[PDB]
Amino acid sequence: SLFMSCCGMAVLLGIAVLLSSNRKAINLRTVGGAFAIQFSLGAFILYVPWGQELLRGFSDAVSNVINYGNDGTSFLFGGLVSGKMFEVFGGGGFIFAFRVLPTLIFFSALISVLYYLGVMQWVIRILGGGLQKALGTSRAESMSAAANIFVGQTEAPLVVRPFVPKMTQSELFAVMCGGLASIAGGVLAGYASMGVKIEYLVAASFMAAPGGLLFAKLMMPETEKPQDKPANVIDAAAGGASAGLQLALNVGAMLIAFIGLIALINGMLGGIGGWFGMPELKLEMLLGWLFAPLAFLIGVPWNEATVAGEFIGLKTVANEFVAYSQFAPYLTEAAPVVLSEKTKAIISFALCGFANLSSIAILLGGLGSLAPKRRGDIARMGVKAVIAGTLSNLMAATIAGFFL
Amino acid sequence: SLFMSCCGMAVLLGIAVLLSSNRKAINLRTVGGAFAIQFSLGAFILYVPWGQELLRGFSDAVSNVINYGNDGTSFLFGGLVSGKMFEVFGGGGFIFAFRVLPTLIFFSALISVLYYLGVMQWVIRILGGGLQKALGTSRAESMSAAANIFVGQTEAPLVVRPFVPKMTQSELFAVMCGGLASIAGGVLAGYASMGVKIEYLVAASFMAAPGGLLFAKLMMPETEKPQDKPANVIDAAAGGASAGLQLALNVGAMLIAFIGLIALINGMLGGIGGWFGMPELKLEMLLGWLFAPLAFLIGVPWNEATVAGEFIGLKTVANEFVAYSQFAPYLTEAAPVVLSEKTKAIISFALCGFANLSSIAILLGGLGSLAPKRRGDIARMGVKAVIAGTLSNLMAATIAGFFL
Amino acid sequence: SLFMSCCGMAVLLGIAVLLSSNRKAINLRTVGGAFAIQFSLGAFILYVPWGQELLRGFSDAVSNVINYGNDGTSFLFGGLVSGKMFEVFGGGGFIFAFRVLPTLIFFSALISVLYYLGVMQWVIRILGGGLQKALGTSRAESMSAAANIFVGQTEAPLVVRPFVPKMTQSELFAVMCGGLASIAGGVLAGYASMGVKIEYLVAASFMAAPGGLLFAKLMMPETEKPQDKPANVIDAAAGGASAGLQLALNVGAMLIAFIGLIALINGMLGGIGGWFGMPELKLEMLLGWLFAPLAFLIGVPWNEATVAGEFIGLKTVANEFVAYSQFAPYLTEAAPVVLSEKTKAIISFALCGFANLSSIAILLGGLGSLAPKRRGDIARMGVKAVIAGTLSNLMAATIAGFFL
Ligand SMILES: CCCCCCCCCCO[C@@H]1O[C@H](CO)[C@@H](O[C@H]2O[C@H](CO)[C@@H](O)[C@H](O)[C@H]2O)[C@H](O)[C@H]1O
Ligand SMILES: CCCCCCCCCCO[C@@H]1O[C@H](CO)[C@@H](O[C@H]2O[C@H](CO)[C@@H](O)[C@H](O)[C@H]2O)[C@H](O)[C@H]1O
Ligand SMILES: CCCCCCCCCCO[C@@H]1O[C@H](CO)[C@@H](O[C@H]2O[C@H](CO)[C@@H](O)[C@H](O)[C@H]2O)[C@H](O)[C@H]1O
Ligand SMILES: Cc1cc2cn([C@@H]3O[C@H](CO)[C@@H](O)[C@H]3O)c(=O)nc2[nH]1
Ligand SMILES: Cc1cc2cn([C@@H]3O[C@H](CO)[C@@H](O)[C@H]3O)c(=O)nc2[nH]1
Ligand SMILES: Cc1cc2cn([C@@H]3O[C@H](CO)[C@@H](O)[C@H]3O)c(=O)nc2[nH]1
Ligand code: NA
Ligand code: NA
Ligand code: NA
Repeated sequence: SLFMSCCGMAVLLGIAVLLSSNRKAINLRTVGGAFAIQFSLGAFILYVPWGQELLRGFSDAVSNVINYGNDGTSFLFGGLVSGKMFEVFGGGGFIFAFRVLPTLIFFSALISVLYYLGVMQWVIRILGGGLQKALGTSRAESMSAAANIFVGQTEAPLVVRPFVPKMTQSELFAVMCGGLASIAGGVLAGYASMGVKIEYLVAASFMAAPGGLLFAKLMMPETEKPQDKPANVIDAAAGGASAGLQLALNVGAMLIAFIGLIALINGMLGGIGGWFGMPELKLEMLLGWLFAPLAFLIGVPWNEATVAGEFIGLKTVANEFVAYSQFAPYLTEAAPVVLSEKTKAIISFALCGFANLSSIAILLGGLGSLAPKRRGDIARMGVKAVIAGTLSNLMAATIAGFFL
Repeated sequence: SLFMSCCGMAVLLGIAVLLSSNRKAINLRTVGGAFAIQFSLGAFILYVPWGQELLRGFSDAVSNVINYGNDGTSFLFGGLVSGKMFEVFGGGGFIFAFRVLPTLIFFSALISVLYYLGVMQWVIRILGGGLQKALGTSRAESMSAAANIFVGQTEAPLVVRPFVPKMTQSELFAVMCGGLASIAGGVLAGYASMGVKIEYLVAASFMAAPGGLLFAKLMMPETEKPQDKPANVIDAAAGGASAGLQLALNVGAMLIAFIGLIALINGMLGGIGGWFGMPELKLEMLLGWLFAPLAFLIGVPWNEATVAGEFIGLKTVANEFVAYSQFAPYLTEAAPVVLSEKTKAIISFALCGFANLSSIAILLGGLGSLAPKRRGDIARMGVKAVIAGTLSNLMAATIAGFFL
Repeated sequence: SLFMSCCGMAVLLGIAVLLSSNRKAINLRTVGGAFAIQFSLGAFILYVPWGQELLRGFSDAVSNVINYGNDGTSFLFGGLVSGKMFEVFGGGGFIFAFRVLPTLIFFSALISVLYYLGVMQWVIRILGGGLQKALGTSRAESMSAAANIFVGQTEAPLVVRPFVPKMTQSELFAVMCGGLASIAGGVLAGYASMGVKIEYLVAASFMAAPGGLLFAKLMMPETEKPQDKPANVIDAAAGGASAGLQLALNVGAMLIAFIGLIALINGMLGGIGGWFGMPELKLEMLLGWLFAPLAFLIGVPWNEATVAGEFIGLKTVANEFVAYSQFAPYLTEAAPVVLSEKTKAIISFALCGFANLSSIAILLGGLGSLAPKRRGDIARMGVKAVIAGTLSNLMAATIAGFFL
């Protein structure tokens, strides 16, 4: 029952300790409090009545912003995003390119505006400040952790960019983990537009901040000593829109290519598998069979672990966007396999993160531009940081499944 | 009657003089002739029979080029831009992304071709030469003024780029005003494709050249002493297409974001306004209520000034493309408020310009790349240049409403 | 009969010799074997039973990869690329922007993956090695020739980039000719998706390698003495997708502009032609009338030479993508003029190449970045290289028509 979840949390903590750079340097206050905050934050908004109301209140607000932003894409694509599309194409009336991708543009513009006004910096300063005073983590790495709740892995360190070239290896590693453990506000609304429950996305986003620090300080404890704009609001919106556009195009091209490549792989796997009496062999089977124990460990029922392993595995070997794309049909009435509500929650939390191998190259570019003489350290800690970010997503999923 | 229009012209001239850097340095020949040309050009093509025939003749030619260019977008998007779209989606069958945006690509390619052949330089040399011999303005600032009739604010100074780093503050300010007072050939066909009368767009484009110089020399008189390629036509077209593409993507992303942001603002304004007994409070109401006296001053009837203020205000606080998008439904039979034909003309002329605050950042990049040591002067004169460009659009609207 | 084809081959060889930089320096082994290989390769896969089976076997494999890749674009555009589009828009249900362009993204990602795994380098090393041992051509120019069978003119020299800045003028010219005579794997599937027979595209791609070297060494014999990576496979796919995206956007913008410009030209040509009693005068008539002898020379029947000249001419004065776009309707049942199966083959082979004037500027950028001090030589040999690449396509067409 609930005992399998507590065992799951222990295993996840255990792996991090085994992969630590110095187990004797692990600050018990830091990693103890970081786990405590993530666990309590989960208990607050998923179990406690008042916390559930604040979560649904924030989520409904987010859901309202999405609809407002949809006026923009509705103007540009007209009837191609109207209700008439379902009367004609049925299920195929939902055009992903026009329904989901433009959201990345609107939310990038919005966040850019919220930065210009000082609203973003205000919230980050409060959250990031509360983390460092409770965990003993440094100022810069804590602000980046809090920033990662709302923005992406390359945008979050910008709030502390003059402190990045000289921050310690542990600090830099945590900054990397802050981004890998979390997502961004832009794609959050994208996944939400695909059918993923906003409550789960918002929750996993907030739990990423203490979770990211937790496994960063477990696997890479501090062994050193740390230290310590657009002309107007309309320009801010324009710059944000431009950034979101480029990003919308990149995601769209990636999805066309990756899904296409997966279709090619399955074709080959059918022929190769046929040589061993398994012509039905696909990539989903391999990933599901290999990640089933991992899915079972985080609280997924035995009879649903294999299907859950398909999505979690695909998120790891590729990215979370491709995973969500294959998981979204399981959230509709036309789902091939009806999953339990708890299993739907666990997958949503376990997928909610940028933790993948390809994110290392992205970290090298974005974070590396802030500190060009530190690209060596980033590439060195890349794989470990992905593992740490992965463990944070898995932990958040285990916690979510515990109180559900 | 016609007395309210002449008062409007006087007020617009008055504001420019009050905001001048030196009223005693204002050359009466320059500003007298510049206003005379703009006023006579208006009288010519909007009142005089022969001038109206030349205007409708040029406009029909422009309208033919658009249809020719539409063969390109029809090939690429097929039935999504056919008549069948209206039989299925009705009004929503008009997909803006495929109907309007591709025009920016075709016209950018065309203008690039017309530059390679020397056709553009020929027309500019004639118009720009006639301006300097009549106004006493310098060679470079006059050519840029004439160039701005056909191309954008960043492309126009390219015909005089080696003279830009060393031109006087008054010259540079005029070059800035030449672009802010005008639009570009690419978007002209875009606005035309949205329902805006081509005759008004062509007229306002030509009246921008003397109008831009007029308020540039009023607000910033000359107190100093002025001075004085693709391998083939197919490469020219390719480069122009590429530029138009990037530009089409930028405009599309901006519209999705800005319209989305406006929808968010209205949602908030409804809640905030509700605290003061005005739950129906929107951005259009604020802009309309605040720009109604300005609209009434340029010749809009009292009972139509508020609606006209919504579009003029939106053009100023954002850009003219967003304004035209909200004004285009008022040019159809399904218009929420039936406006007089004169009011439709005034709004079309008052909106026809790149005069907005966001254009300053664009001027800093484009025009600043031609003279990097002059970016300081550009940012300093930015706001004044926007005002000057705004006054030129308003003046052109007042004149247009006078002869109508 | 077959005598007209052999005369065609002789004329094509004759022109190259007349335009040679040194006829006395022409290596008879090189140009004799190069023609022999291209002729035998044609005889192998178009006439010989076993060769026809290997061709249809490879083509069916390519056709399977395309369908697999189409799962990506089907996910993104949903019902807009489904069969329902034909029930509603009929022929206009085929949306080029969503049917053809995304293929460029998937195949760029795939090729990028096949490079990371070492599969591409393996095949190139075998083919490129066989060429140099049989023709006596240098190592680097032979590998680039073999690489050009699968990738584009700017990507092919990358397999020998450290040898490019110091290769001889003849070597550099051959590298240029290798790209102009061939296409790329990405657009191959694009043209295939437009109705062009894959068998012809694959054949012309392979015949481009010896054909490119043939006319390179004829027109520019060697008079000097020659000499002699992404972190993971998922990053490779991502980078390839990104490159294909940018390329898909460029092609799309080019087609909108060029087709639009052609529509404008025809409008003007109708008015100009009307002055000489030819109001029906169009660009297709001019190109067809001017390229008819050339089409007749390569094996096109007298009563089909004019129509064939329209496409071949358009490919030369613009690019092969615009040509294929106007030729694709002639491959359907709704063709305005029913052409013989041999004529359809000849046009497909004669169009299958990047040989156009605009490709010189592309060569200056791509190939020039590998050797910035050699951009002078590239621009100097540009036109000659286009002619050489043109002759290779024409030769491949003559050969194809011979065995058909
Ligand atoms: C969707 C519509 C919603 C309604 C929104 C309307 C809000 C209007 C924005 C105006 O804000 C100002 O704009 C200036 C223009 O950029 C800025 O000046 C800046 O730039 C000037 C010149 O470029 C300089 O003179 C100034 O020093 C510098 O502050 C200035 O800071 C900024 O406060
Ligand atoms: C839609 C179809 C409509 C039909 C249009 C057909 C028109 C054909 C264009 C040819 O124009 C020439 O092309 C050359 C190729 O770039 C240029 O050479 C330029 O570049 C060469 C090499 O790159 C150099 O040798 C030359 O010196 C240099 O003039 C040359 O200037 C230019 O006049
Ligand atoms: C669509 C799904 C199909 C399933 C595909 C799954 C395949 C998984 C790819 C893993 O490959 C490895 O990834 C590492 C991560 O980049 C590379 O490390 C590289 O980068 C590391 C850190 O960034 C360094 O530590 C290493 O030295 C360096 O080899 C490494 O070379 C590469 O072999
Ligand atoms: C708004 C935003 C979306 C985004 C996506 N990514 C990367 O793209 C993948 C797909 O979502 C992620 O795994 C990341 O590796 C990123 O690095 N920053 C982002 N900001
Ligand atoms: C063809 C062309 C369209 C264009 C638009 N713009 C800017 O974008 C806004 C929207 O139209 C304008 O207000 C300008 O600030 C520009 O600077 N140059 C342009 N050329
Ligand atoms: C995959 C790929 C398509 C491509 C097209 N082009 C150029 O674009 C034109 C249209 O196809 C060609 O004539 C070439 O001049 C290129 O240079 N490289 C390419 N790679
Ligand atoms: Na983040
Ligand atoms: Na202009
Ligand atoms: Na090639």
